[PDB]
Amino acid sequence: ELYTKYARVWIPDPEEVWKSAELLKDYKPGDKVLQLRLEEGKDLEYCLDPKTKELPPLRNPDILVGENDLTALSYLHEPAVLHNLKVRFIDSKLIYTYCGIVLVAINPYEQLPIYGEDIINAYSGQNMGDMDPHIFAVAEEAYKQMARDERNQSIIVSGESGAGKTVSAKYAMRYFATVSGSASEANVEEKVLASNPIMESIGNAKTTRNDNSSRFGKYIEIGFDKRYRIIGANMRTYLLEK
Amino acid sequence: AEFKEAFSLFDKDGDGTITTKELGTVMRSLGQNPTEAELQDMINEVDADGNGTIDFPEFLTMMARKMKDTDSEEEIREAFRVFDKDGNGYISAAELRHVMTNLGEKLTDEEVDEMIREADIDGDGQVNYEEFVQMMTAK
Amino acid sequence: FRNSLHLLMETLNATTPHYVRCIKPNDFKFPFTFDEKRAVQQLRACGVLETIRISAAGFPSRWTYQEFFSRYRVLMKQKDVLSDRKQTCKNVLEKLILDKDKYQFGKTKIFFRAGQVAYLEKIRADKLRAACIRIQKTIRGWLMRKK
Amino acid sequence: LHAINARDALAKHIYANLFNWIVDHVNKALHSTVKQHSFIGVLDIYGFETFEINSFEQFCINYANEKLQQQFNMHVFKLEQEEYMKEQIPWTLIDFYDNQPCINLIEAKMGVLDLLDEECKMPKGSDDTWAQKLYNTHLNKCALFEK
Repeated sequence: ELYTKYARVWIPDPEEVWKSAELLKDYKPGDKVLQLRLEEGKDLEYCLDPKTKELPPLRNPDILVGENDLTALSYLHEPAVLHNLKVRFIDSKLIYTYCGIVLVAINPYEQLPIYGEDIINAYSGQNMGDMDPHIFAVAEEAYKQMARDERNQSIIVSGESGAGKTVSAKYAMRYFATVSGSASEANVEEKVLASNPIMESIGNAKTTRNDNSSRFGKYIEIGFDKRYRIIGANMRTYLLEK
Repeated sequence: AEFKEAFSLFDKDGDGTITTKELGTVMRSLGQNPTEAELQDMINEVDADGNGTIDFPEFLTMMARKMKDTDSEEEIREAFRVFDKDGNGYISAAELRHVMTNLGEKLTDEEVDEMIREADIDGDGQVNYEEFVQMMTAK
Repeated sequence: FRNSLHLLMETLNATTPHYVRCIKPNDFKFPFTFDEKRAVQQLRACGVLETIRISAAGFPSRWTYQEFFSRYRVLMKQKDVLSDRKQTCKNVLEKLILDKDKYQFGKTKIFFRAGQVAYLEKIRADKLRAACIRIQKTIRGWLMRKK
Repeated sequence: LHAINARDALAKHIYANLFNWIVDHVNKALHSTVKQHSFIGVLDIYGFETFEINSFEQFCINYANEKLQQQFNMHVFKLEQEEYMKEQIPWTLIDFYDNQPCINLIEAKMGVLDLLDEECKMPKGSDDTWAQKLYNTHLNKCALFEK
């Protein structure tokens, strides 16, 4: 059917969550076991659970692996997403990937030369689909749909504490500042960034699993005039841990 | 293409019957080039389920039932690939062995090693597959 | 909490929303190091794997007629190739994947169910696979008549 | 016990108002004298929070996430319809996965928050009596609730 010899699957692992295996023999319907090979060479028999008779999840063919969107993948399931994101991050140093209309951002911990003025100009005025995935691409789309529809925009940044949500917001603001005909004395980014140590003191705390964790929602509204230029900002707070 | 004389060269024993597992070689001694799959399908579409041997009448009935499919296995005279897309006319000995031993009804490596005796191989490691197909069939 | 939550949703439903999901890949602040145990936990509690679980129900795999034609030109019979290349793809796909709920034909793209492009790569393998049987059978009749 | 609950209520009230006051005055340094036309807001917010011992704080976080994920589910559904229309495909081939019954179990009358708020004005209520009230009301009358 599809589980032929030399087709490859993912099996559970305690060390890497999912490990790669290849079928030594063709699966025959009503078999109890598969015959596999691992990262040394050709060892294991894999038992099939007798109450479900289910089969371990298939590996995508290599012509579809590495892609800029995850929805491109034909076998779209947990180890496929995990493996695809791993090779882009480790092998190619790529920290941004789409998932349809969702940008996934993986924290690199290192500082990368992908946030300068030259890169900002390259995203400027382009379509989202026609450029490599970036926090800048999401910012451009918000600026564009604003004047296209006469409609205010919300960039929703979510994730665990320490995943880089605050850093993602910092670069979205620099994009909006640079592209919009800059205000002189305002320089609004700098004033908003100086508000972070204040908000972190009264709104963030140490938890069992994190040293600095925000226990509220923070909404910074970036205000634009009828010639589309940065003029000010407004902070709203919600959902505080009383 | 029935032939009683050919049956009698495969009935060794003079019993009148040959083993059911010698059916594919009797078809390919008569003429016909059938698959091992087609041979199994031909046996499986008769309730020869428990039959250990076949008589010449049984073999005659099967060839008459399946005459059309079996005759299609002596029409071909040429043989294209679907390897080679460049149209170089060459294929690597590695690909050629892989198509023979991995794919389909899988020849043994020893049979492939027999077929590549005398067969020229260049310094790239490729063989003229047109000459190689002619040398296997024409001979 | 309920009152603040409604007030937030009202503010966010007056807008068009854009989505960034941030992921921590390892616990120790290590440069470009991925931990699979950490990464899988991060993705589940972020809605990513569940959103993907929904997406795979419909037609996630989308190829243009030009892309489909390029990879699969080999699977065609030489006379099923036409001057129109869009119409050629229509004819070929509806004789390689039989169930017609498995894909839909748009203006500029083909929309495929999950696992179907994988099946196309499988029958691309199976065609090379079935080509051998054809040659092998010819050799094994030749050599038997010689024997 | 009523004096202690009131002391804590006062400490919590003063902090909430002082927190608001700092936000109002931080806003006065970030305000513009030029009249606004439009805005782009950036929302910095948590995700699903799951530890090995989960309490009220986690329940509130996950409740907020269910409200946000619902808006996301609707937004994706609208965008899929627009893309489907651009290619001329039947637009009734997209299954919507509602999460309103989960939101209702949390926030409707006779829901988890409501029964909690009821037990909290009883002068002999407890966590144990609340737990039994949850079982009597919901267990096996809803499939999103287990014990």
